[PDB]
Amino acid sequence: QDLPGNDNSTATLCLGHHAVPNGTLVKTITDDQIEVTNATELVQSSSTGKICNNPHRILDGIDCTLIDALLGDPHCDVFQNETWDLFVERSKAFSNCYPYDVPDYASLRSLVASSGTLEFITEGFTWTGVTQNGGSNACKRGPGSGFFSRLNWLTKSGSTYPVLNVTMPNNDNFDKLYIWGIHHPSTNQEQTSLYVQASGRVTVSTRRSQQTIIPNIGSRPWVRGLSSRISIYWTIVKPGDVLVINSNGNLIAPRGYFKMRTGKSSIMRSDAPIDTCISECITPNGSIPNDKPFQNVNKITYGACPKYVKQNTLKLATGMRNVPEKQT
Amino acid sequence: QDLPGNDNSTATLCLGHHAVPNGTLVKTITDDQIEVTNATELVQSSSTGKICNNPHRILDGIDCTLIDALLGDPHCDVFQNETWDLFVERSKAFSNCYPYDVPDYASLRSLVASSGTLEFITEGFTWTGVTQNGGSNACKRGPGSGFFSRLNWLTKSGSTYPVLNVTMPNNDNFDKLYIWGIHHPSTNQEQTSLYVQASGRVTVSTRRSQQTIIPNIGSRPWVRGLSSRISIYWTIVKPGDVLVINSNGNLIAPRGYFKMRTGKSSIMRSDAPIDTCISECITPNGSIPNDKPFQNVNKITYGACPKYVKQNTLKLATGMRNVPEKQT
Amino acid sequence: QDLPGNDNSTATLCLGHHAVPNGTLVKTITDDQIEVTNATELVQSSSTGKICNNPHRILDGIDCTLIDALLGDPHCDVFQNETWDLFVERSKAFSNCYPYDVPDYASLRSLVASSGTLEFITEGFTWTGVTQNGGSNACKRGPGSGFFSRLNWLTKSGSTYPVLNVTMPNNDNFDKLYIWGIHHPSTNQEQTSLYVQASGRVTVSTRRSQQTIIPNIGSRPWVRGLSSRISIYWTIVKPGDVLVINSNGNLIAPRGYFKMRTGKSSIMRSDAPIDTCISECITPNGSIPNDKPFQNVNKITYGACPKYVKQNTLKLATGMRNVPEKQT
Amino acid sequence: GLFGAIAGFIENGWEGMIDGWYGFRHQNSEGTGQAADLKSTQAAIDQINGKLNRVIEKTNEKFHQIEKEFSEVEGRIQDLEKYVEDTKIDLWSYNAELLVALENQHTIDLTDSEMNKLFEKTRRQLRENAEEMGNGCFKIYHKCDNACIESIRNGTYDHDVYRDEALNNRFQIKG
Amino acid sequence: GLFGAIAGFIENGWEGMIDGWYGFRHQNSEGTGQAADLKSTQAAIDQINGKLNRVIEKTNEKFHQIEKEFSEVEGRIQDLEKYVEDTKIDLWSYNAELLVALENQHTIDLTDSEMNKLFEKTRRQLRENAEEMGNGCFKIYHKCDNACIESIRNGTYDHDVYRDEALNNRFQIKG
Amino acid sequence: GLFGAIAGFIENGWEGMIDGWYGFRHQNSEGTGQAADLKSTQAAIDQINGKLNRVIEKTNEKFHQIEKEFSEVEGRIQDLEKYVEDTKIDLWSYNAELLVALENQHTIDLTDSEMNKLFEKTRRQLRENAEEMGNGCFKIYHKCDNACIESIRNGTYDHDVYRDEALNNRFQIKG
Ligand SMILES: *[C@@H]1O[C@H](CO)[C@@H](O[C@@H]2O[C@H](CO)[C@@H](O[C@@H]3O[C@H](CO)[C@@H](O)[C@H](O)[C@@H]3O)[C@H](O)[C@H]2NC(C)=O)[C@H](O)[C@H]1NC(C)=O
Ligand SMILES: *[C@@H]1O[C@H](CO)[C@@H](O[C@@H]2O[C@H](CO)[C@@H](O[C@@H]3O[C@H](CO)[C@@H](O)[C@H](O)[C@@H]3O)[C@H](O)[C@H]2NC(C)=O)[C@H](O)[C@H]1NC(C)=O
Ligand SMILES: *[C@@H]1O[C@H](CO)[C@@H](O[C@@H]2O[C@H](CO)[C@@H](O[C@@H]3O[C@H](CO)[C@@H](O)[C@H](O)[C@@H]3O)[C@H](O)[C@H]2NC(C)=O)[C@H](O)[C@H]1NC(C)=O
Ligand SMILES: CO[C@]1(C(=O)O)C[C@H](O)[C@@H](NC(C)=O)[C@H]([C@H](O)[C@H](O)CO)O1
Ligand SMILES: CO[C@]1(C(=O)O)C[C@H](O)[C@@H](NC(C)=O)[C@H]([C@H](O)[C@H](O)CO)O1
Ligand SMILES: CO[C@]1(C(=O)O)C[C@H](O)[C@@H](NC(C)=O)[C@H]([C@H](O)[C@H](O)CO)O1
Ligand SMILES: CO[C@]1(C(=O)O)C[C@H](O)[C@@H](NC(C)=O)[C@H]([C@H](O)[C@H](O)CO)O1
Ligand SMILES: CO[C@]1(C(=O)O)C[C@H](O)[C@@H](NC(C)=O)[C@H]([C@H](O)[C@H](O)CO)O1
Ligand SMILES: CO[C@]1(C(=O)O)C[C@H](O)[C@@H](NC(C)=O)[C@H]([C@H](O)[C@H](O)CO)O1
Ligand SMILES: *[C@@H]1O[C@H](CO)[C@@H](O)[C@H](O)[C@H]1NC(C)=O
Ligand SMILES: *[C@@H]1O[C@H](CO)[C@@H](O)[C@H](O)[C@H]1NC(C)=O
Ligand SMILES: *[C@@H]1O[C@H](CO)[C@@H](O)[C@H](O)[C@H]1NC(C)=O
Ligand SMILES: *[C@@H]1O[C@H](CO)[C@@H](O)[C@H](O)[C@H]1NC(C)=O
Ligand SMILES: *[C@@H]1O[C@H](CO)[C@@H](O)[C@H](O)[C@H]1NC(C)=O
Ligand SMILES: *[C@@H]1O[C@H](CO)[C@@H](O)[C@H](O)[C@H]1NC(C)=O
Ligand SMILES: *[C@@H]1O[C@H](CO)[C@@H](O)[C@H](O)[C@H]1NC(C)=O
Ligand SMILES: *[C@@H]1O[C@H](CO)[C@@H](O)[C@H](O)[C@H]1NC(C)=O
Ligand SMILES: *[C@@H]1O[C@H](CO)[C@@H](O)[C@H](O)[C@H]1NC(C)=O
Ligand SMILES: *[C@@H]1O[C@H](CO)[C@@H](O)[C@H](O)[C@H]1NC(C)=O
Ligand SMILES: *[C@@H]1O[C@H](CO)[C@@H](O)[C@H](O)[C@H]1NC(C)=O
Ligand SMILES: *[C@@H]1O[C@H](CO)[C@@H](O)[C@H](O)[C@H]1NC(C)=O
Repeated sequence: QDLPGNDNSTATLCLGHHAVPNGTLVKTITDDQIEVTNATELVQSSSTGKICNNPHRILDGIDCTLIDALLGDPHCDVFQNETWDLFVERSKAFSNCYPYDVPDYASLRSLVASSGTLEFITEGFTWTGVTQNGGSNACKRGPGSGFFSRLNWLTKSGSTYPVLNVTMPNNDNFDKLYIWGIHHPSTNQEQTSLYVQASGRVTVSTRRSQQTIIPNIGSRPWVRGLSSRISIYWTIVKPGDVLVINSNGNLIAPRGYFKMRTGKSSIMRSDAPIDTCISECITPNGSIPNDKPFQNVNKITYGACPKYVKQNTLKLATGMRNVPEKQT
Repeated sequence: QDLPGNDNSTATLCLGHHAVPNGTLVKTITDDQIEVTNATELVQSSSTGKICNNPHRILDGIDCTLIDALLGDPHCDVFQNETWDLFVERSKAFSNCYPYDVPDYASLRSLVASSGTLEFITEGFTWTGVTQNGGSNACKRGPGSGFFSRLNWLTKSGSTYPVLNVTMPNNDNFDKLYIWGIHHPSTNQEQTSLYVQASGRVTVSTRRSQQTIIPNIGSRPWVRGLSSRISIYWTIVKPGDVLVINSNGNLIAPRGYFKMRTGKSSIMRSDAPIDTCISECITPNGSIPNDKPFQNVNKITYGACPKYVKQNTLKLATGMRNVPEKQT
Repeated sequence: QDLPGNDNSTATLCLGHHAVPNGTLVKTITDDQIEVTNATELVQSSSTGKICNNPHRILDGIDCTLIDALLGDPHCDVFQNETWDLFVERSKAFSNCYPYDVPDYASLRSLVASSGTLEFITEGFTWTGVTQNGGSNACKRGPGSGFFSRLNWLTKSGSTYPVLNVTMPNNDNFDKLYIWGIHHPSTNQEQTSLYVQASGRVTVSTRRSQQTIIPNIGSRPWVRGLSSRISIYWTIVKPGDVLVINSNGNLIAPRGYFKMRTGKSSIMRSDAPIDTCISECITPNGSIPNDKPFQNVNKITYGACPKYVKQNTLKLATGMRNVPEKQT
Repeated sequence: GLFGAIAGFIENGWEGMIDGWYGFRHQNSEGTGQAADLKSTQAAIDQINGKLNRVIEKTNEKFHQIEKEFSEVEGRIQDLEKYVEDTKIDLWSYNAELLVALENQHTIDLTDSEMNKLFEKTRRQLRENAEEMGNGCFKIYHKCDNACIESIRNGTYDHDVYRDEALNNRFQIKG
Repeated sequence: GLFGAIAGFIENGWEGMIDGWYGFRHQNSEGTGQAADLKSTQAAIDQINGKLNRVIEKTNEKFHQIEKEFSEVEGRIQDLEKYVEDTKIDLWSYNAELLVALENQHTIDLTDSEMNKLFEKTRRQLRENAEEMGNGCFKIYHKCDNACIESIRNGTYDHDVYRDEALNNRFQIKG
Repeated sequence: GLFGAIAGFIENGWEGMIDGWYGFRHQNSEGTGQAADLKSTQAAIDQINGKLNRVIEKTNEKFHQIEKEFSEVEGRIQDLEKYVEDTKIDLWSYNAELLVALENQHTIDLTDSEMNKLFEKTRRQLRENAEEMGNGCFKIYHKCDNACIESIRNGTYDHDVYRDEALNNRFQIKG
């Protein structure tokens, strides 16, 4: 074939792989620190500190909780008919109207918070034989006395409080949320002065349900000059059903209905600053990037967020084992 | 050996593996579509559309909810003492007797639904001084007025409704569920006509517990000619304990006890047809085969069922990688 | 080069691995019984049968439930101001004082159980116009009549029970838990004999909340000679808030406050013997060693315990496959 | 996959092989022939069935559970009912998705392994009489008729019988 | 397992080897002997301990939790309490069962790997002086006394020292 | 790892190789040289990206959930709310921790595999012309200039061209 290759020598070929001077330690099935060429972090552990105002509709509650925005505390009149994807409540919020309590505050806050709208429709209730629009100096609206914008305090007319028995049909094709309440007097004297009967009673019903609440007289702690209280209740009325309000004293009546919807709204307690940026994931600590699969910033989240994990770092190896050639 | 074994030929032997013209794509740790020879589906995604009536005992509620079957709506008298592994409630069910409400409907439905029996024992309660067996035209039993078969409406006798104070010992070795209730009149007039006292009261107690409910007068929405309502309550009496019913007006009294048991019974809302076949897993969409480990038919299941998963397909490779030799 | 000199021969070197005569079967991805050289158990399935009294502070309730220790049943006076990491309640515990019921027994037991202290501070409430320290023969303290050590039964003085309206400020920097209650008479006669008014009323409030409970007259089952009952309620008062107790009859008044704390305390129902040993994990079946990662002893645990698993054995292979010389 | 035989040094599969998963094609004195290897075919099949059977192991049964569909709005307790179920479903869904990923990845490396094991096993048996052409075929340096090819296949080939013929053919030549 | 040495080309284990997990048996003109290989024994042992220690890593501690045993029938809230716990237990049970499956499968392939690595390492060291008999034994084609066998075992064998002796014995013969 | 090439028979990596993950260093008649192998570098990189992309697959989105922070003490319902979340967090934390362990273990065996595959591939191609020095280097028994080293690297080396030269150099010698 070929002729005399006078020289017959050899060659050496060595296969091998890279190594890096630096390198990163990662956990394994068999080791918990083994050094690889490179790795990537899968736990997001820092927030920007600011709630980005985009893409969800953030409504800053300023110094209103959602329930005071709902009831219509004078200072919260700014939120009438407002809407949100996320309502942010602030630690600085305060109520500043008639002292009230809400038996299941936690469910009414939830229920409005995910409906996502404070859209109110006033309805033509006719209260015959009682004085409408009562107010208090603890709920100052402007210079004068006032009360919650969405409720109507009824007191006697002259020398009588009749048995009110009114009805409002749900003729539309959506559910109607009605907020109403009852006034708890401090003294039996107060009771008879305002509502004549020495024992009031409120019964609010639909074809499906009924609540009867009787007021409770007694002194509570002075709050804004008052020892009386009003407790708030709610009734959802389905399409085709009918609300019947029947009372004989102490009724704080509804002025109409909030309309309910179904969506992705929720509420979040946070003093983080809202800022202009687009971020999908919101944490009470501020928005965080959802590029990584897990996060350790907060177990409270809203939006497309990484799954909260107790670990603050988890490195995924993206390279071979680092076996360098120098000493250390 | 031989002698000069001269036949200098060679042979070629090639090892290899099969391949299929078709092939199936499956997900991997490193790829999400890699083609293998064959795979098998692990998500059950279709129902037969029919609830098989075997092996569990399906009781079709027809147009009765379980609570109306329990209380004894005339139209549901069919279910007296009935039993089930799964009670199916239908969207068409309707109540057709005295308008009632059950304060924790959801727990009473649960509690009866897993007891699995409507077995009722009538007990010898003696109501002295009141008229028994009241009925209403809204609960027509046959041509006449009627009421729930398992409850006993007591009204005045002549000019008096005494303080009823009766007792029933649990002397047997099982728990006794008692269903009782109270009648809420529409008018104070109605109250006094029926129960004489202007304010009734029902107190039902055991050595361990007590409930006192006072009725609530007022008009509710006209339902079957009525604005009155009755609310239903329940008391479980343990072996060795004792029931004491004490009332002074408005009591809808128990006629005895339902007996309680412990088993695998539950209830399911479904308009699926019951059919004759044997299937272990029931979904409101109908039975599904539990051969696969996961299912995407419905998160509501009863019986031996695959685990509900959001995925509708997950293919498990059952063959090597498909590397075709052309593809035909 | 190297010069053989004379010998001409070969050698045989065989590589191989150990095998053991015995061997253990373990589960795999592809097999569910494959035999390996050795394995280790990961499910802890046995208890010692005794609750070790170290390192947590076990308080044996002997024949007191935590609520009776809290209220001050005479027989439980042993526990006054006691503290615990784990309160153990025994099946033999019994109450032996005035028949009472607690509307949300389950939350009050929880709330005290994790506070972990029965530390009580007596406060200077002044009840003017009523007789203090009422007791009953059903709560014998020594030879005489008695009542719960931490509550104060008020009855009329002479011919009057005034409207009590007292207040106690939370001026300290911790929350105060107040336990109070109401007495439910058997007869209207009993009501007027003790509290003069034919209808009592208790309203306990803070700036944040209010409860008004009205008593309920009627006979309950004879328990320790009595058909009356008292129901227990609780009010936590935050630093800076104020308690106002206002009543007009039937009040069982607080003698001061329990102080609340936050820690690792909890309660456990167990008849296991407490013994002297150190064990971190406690199960109602007795302590168990937390060396293994999973346990099948009980789903109820307290302390550093393995995760409860339905499996009772899971063997982790710690050796190669066993391929023996003869058999197995 | 990990061993680099399938879709590796063995360029592609044989759609023609219908009688088994792994096997031999040969070209010899009497012509060309194909034949499935049933031992490795059974080895791969048994592991994939074992794996399969563990995954079809017992649907556990559940009876009365919690409500998962509601028609009225209730708030706190209903939000928790819904939240318990939704986090249960996402956890089981994560489980199903990771289970088939691990499983499938392993089935590809396992079947790759078996291919490579049959190759190694045949290599070892031919000893000094064949050379690897590097594409999964051996060049046998001696006359090997159909009975010879059948002894390599059924594992009874005696290399010694052909060692001098092979070593001559293979090396000596002219270098 | 994946490498096919254990319960593979190495027919079976040696119950007699009590001094290590992997090792050698030889028969030369001086005698026969056995000896464990401690490097691969330690390699397999260290990985299995590493694996073991990660699994015995911290039982987390929990204090006040929810009630999990009830004596009265309550309905809605008690059904949820029971359903939270039962779905927690099934999820942790699934986790324990999958964890030991993956783990065990890996421990068998890992120990198989080490067997095969010791084999490869010895193969490479003997260079042109030995042939693989295909059952995990090499045939050394030169006189190798007990010190020679010790040098293969302790990794200091110089193949060059015996290469001409071996190549002669191995090839030349008569073909 | 499982194949024993990386941190195995290949003693250590080359910090100097900046142009790829795997490669060749050679010394021939024309001098010394280094060069990355881009096919296996891309093979390892593509699998690690595939793996990476599956793990960064969709954060699911959740909107109204349950409260997870409370300021007053409530007892039964609040204990359950807290217990639902704490068991959810431990289950997701277990998942994250096991996922990176399995993943990382696999990435090390995978990159070990690719190293070994490139080695095997080069072995097969050199046929009877080179011997394995056992440290990942082959000794080529014939004159192989830079173009020759380039043909082994780009996979076009024809062993036949040098087989007699090599077989002579390799065996004959004097034994
Ligand atoms: C029932 O008892 C409570 C507690 O003792 C009484 O409440 C206290 O009533 C006084 C007089 O109205 C309140 O005085 C007010 O103090 C504020 C400063 O905080 C001052 O600005 C007002 O002008 C007034 O002086 C006091 O705050 C209030 N304390 C509490 C804790 O509520 C209540 O008056 C008693 N009711 C009856 C009918 O006896
Ligand atoms: C309190 O106010 C409510 C609401 O206005 C009154 O309810 C209504 O009462 C009338 C007269 O009984 C009911 O009329 C009947 O309706 C049925 C169906 O249309 C019809 O068949 C009868 O011929 C009659 O018209 C009406 O349905 C009912 N509406 C509602 C929503 O309940 C109630 O009577 C008032 N009560 C008192 C004591 O003032
Ligand atoms: C309302 O009805 C209940 C049930 O009939 C009456 O309860 C029972 O009352 C009697 C008389 O006080 C109790 O008797 C006592 O029992 C103890 C234990 O055996 C014994 O030492 C006494 O000598 C006497 O026999 C009986 O236990 C009690 N039973 C129950 C179940 O509570 C109640 O008295 C009635 N109340 C009125 C005002 O009519
Ligand atoms: C203290 O004086 C006031 C107040 O609140 O300013 C005056 C106010 O006009 C009056 N409003 C009505 C409708 O009567 C209100 C109630 O009497 C009191 O709130 C009952 O609790 O009391
Ligand atoms: C409207 O007439 C009826 C009715 O329902 O048919 C007549 C019926 O005999 C009567 N039953 C009794 C026991 O009194 C009932 C009640 O008075 C009414 O339901 C109170 O709500 O009213
Ligand atoms: C039955 O006699 C007693 C008792 O219990 O021993 C006498 C006891 O001194 C008396 N205590 C007071 C403060 O009045 C108590 C109540 O009247 C009764 O418990 C009301 O339920 O009744
Ligand atoms: C009475 O109100 C409720 C209840 O049980 O609390 C409300 C609940 O949202 C609704 N759920 C669904 C899916 O419709 C349910 C059924 O109507 C009822 O259980 C049929 O038995 O009724
Ligand atoms: C008062 O009723 C209850 C409660 O706590 O609500 C009912 C509950 O089913 C029961 N649980 C068990 C396991 O027995 C419990 C204990 O008896 C009590 O907590 C002992 O402290 O009592
Ligand atoms: C009214 O009491 C509660 C409630 O909602 O039931 C108690 C609850 O512990 C508290 N939670 C926190 C984190 O503060 C909450 C907020 O104050 C309120 O929701 C603000 O809207 O208030
Ligand atoms: C480390 O890995 C990440 C993810 O694969 C990649 O973006 C990064 O560039 C890698 N680092 C280097 C130096 O290649
Ligand atoms: C709120 O919206 C309703 C519906 O359009 C409207 O009629 C009402 O007047 C609005 N009120 C305010 C204050 O915006
Ligand atoms: C996020 O917020 C919580 C509560 O406000 C805090 O404890 C936590 O440490 C914060 N973490 C980060 C990364 O901001
Ligand atoms: C595909 O896999 C399933 C499960 O192993 C099996 O039943 C089916 O027969 C396989 N298909 C073929 C063509 O072998
Ligand atoms: C229901 O079963 C009980 C117990 O045997 C029986 O006494 C009762 O009469 C039965 N009633 C009906 C309607 O079946
Ligand atoms: C099952 O039923 C639910 C609700 O009825 C429906 O949304 C779902 O799509 C159905 N799925 C199948 C496979 O029938
Ligand atoms: C079996 O494994 C366990 C855990 O590795 C170990 O403690 C035990 O000693 C092993 N058994 C033997 C005989 O080595
Ligand atoms: C309980 O502790 C408080 C606080 O030191 C003390 O004042 C009180 O007297 C103690 N009572 C008993 C019975 O130990
Ligand atoms: C632990 O206790 C429970 C309930 O007391 C019992 O059913 C269980 O079998 C016991 N298990 C052990 C290992 O003691
Ligand atoms: C192997 O093949 C040869 C030729 O067909 C035959 O003689 C021999 O007996 C076969 N052995 C087995 C075990 O099939
Ligand atoms: C290897 O074995 C030979 C013969 O026993 C001995 O001379 C040599 O020093 C040994 N080397 C080591 C490192 O043990
Ligand atoms: C391989 O290398 C040789 C020498 O550089 C060259 O002639 C040949 O064309 C190369 N082939 C490829 C595909 O690069």
